[PDB]
Amino acid sequence: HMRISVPPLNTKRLLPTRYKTKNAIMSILRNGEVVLEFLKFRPTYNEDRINDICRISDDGQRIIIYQPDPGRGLPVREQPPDLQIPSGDCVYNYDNLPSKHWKKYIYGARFVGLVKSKTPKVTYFSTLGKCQLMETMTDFEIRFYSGAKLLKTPSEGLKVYDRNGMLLCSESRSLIEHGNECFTHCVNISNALEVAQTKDNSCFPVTIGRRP
Amino acid sequence: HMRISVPPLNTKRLLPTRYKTKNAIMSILRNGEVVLEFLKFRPTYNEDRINDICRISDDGQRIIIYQPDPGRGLPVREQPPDLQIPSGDCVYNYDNLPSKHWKKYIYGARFVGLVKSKTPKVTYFSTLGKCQLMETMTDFEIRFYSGAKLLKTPSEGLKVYDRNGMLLCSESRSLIEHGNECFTHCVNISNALEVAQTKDNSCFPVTIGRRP
Repeated sequence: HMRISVPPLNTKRLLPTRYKTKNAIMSILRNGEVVLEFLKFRPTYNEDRINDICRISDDGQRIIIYQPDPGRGLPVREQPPDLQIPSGDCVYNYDNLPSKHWKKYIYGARFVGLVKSKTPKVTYFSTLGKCQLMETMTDFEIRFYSGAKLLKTPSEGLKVYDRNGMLLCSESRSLIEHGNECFTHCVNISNALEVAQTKDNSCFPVTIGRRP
Repeated sequence: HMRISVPPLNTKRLLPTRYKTKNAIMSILRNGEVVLEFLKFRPTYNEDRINDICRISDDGQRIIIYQPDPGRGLPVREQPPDLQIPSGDCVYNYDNLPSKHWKKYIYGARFVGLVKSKTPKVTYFSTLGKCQLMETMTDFEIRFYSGAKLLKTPSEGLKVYDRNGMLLCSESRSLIEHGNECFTHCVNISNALEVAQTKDNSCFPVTIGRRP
């Protein structure tokens, strides 16, 4: 009757990264794996200590959740620890992950979504600039030849800047019109290319045409 | 009952060029126009002289065929003459071009086809190299990371070269297999992208993915 807030995450055309924050270290590895190292400063060591580790496969299906050196934690090295044969207590999959853990998997999904938002899926060179539709399919930016730039998120909204940055008309609603016209073309093509996609071959990321 | 050998030519994503030969000067202009300047050396001027001009629109539909300065001809300048208001004797379109002219239009079509063959439509970065499917849709070349290269035309056939160039097996039929696998992917995508294509927006040329 009750399911988890977010659908299973995925690394598709996502590059290896490592984002550091004040509560966890989130990492995407070459195998496409997601590794979250949650943090708690314990005075016993007088520094930040990994408190829990959450690991998710490259398709959000397989999950490992544990809390190493229970009560002492770990030294933050540059990269997360390597995968050791998991207990099986701490092994779950998406369709069974107990509610008490959902929040962490959610952290991972939010992270992957963020990297999804900063990752180009489609690049269109229009007659006015460089369209770039991200892997989130809801983020979009245009880099006009003139120097104007347009941004679009499903959250912060719209922020068209001219050569100096203005919001406000005449110049704007020309730009905006192009923006959406460009946006339709990029989503339309992502959807068009989903057809030619196989398991062994990839269609994205993709760059289309050039400037004059 | 009888039609012309070739279907109407077209400049799609074709760049401005000028190919020189021993009988004509073929040119593709920015407007997408095709201009053939046929040649005859007349001793009267003791040099090559344009004998006839053939001009074809960017969709092989509209044709202009004439023979300037009848009996004397023209000095070969760097570019063809500009379009003057045509007589209308020398104005035709595809569906009426009289047989006596077909051969020239054919020259133009062959030229445009040649440039079509040297023009990239799709670029795939596979796991083994750089696939490149030309605008002819029958020409294809792979540039493997190793240094092997594969070629394919509908005419001269097949010529797979290794790091030194060999034909002949073991290494070959690995390569060839990839070649066709790559080839299927590129044609499949051109056809997939034909759907997202509009009049105001373009889908080609296109480059897909990167190397590791």
